[PDB]
Amino acid sequence: SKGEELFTGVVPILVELDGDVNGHKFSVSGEGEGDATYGKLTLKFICTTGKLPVPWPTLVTTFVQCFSRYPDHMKRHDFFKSAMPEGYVQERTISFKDDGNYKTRAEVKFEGDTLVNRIELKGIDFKEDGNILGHKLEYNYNSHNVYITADKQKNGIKANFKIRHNIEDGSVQLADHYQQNTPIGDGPVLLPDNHYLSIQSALSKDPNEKRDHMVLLQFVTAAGITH
Ligand SMILES: [Mg+2]
Ligand SMILES: [Mg+2]
Repeated sequence: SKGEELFTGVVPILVELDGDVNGHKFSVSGEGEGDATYGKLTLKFICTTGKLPVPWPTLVTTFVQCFSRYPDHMKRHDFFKSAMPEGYVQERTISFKDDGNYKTRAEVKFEGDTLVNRIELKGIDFKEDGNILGHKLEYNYNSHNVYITADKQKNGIKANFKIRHNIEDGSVQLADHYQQNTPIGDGPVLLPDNHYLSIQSALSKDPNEKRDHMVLLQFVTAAGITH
């Protein structure tokens, strides 16, 4: 299909986020590339307003599931690529257990040959010395499954999954994710059977980078449907 073909090679990615968490306003710009043939993403994010007022790991899911590797036998379930190039809206509520929540609204679409993720993020109800505003989360990331289901009335998909952020004391900060995606354009989109995405993520630092930043290497594979 038209959308699938846009992802057979390496695609440059841009990410732009504006955020307000408990009145702390910040912006992040990211760049990298995705190779959906291998489910592979490489991204570097820079906080352009100074120090990021929340922990970098809490923004990983917000900062392009069109780069998931869908096995050939699962291609009819790939909503994300099917919406391209016009793209999709991706909305989430991320609920940090016993703490605040993020509400995010993003548009993921091509600008020319570049896949862009533009995000507005609003965070409220955070505790001043909770794990988020208190920067008590380790700089690392766990592997997760994301269960995707069709959202037919929206001509899109939804998902609900749990992200676990490691706390510096050895505990875990749960971040419940609820997600809804809607296509922007008028092309035919794929409405999938229930399936999951399996995600692994590695966070690192650029040793030569003095701005506040995050380097992310991620692999995403669709699964849950046998051939
Ligand atoms: Mg810039
Ligand atoms: Mg631990």
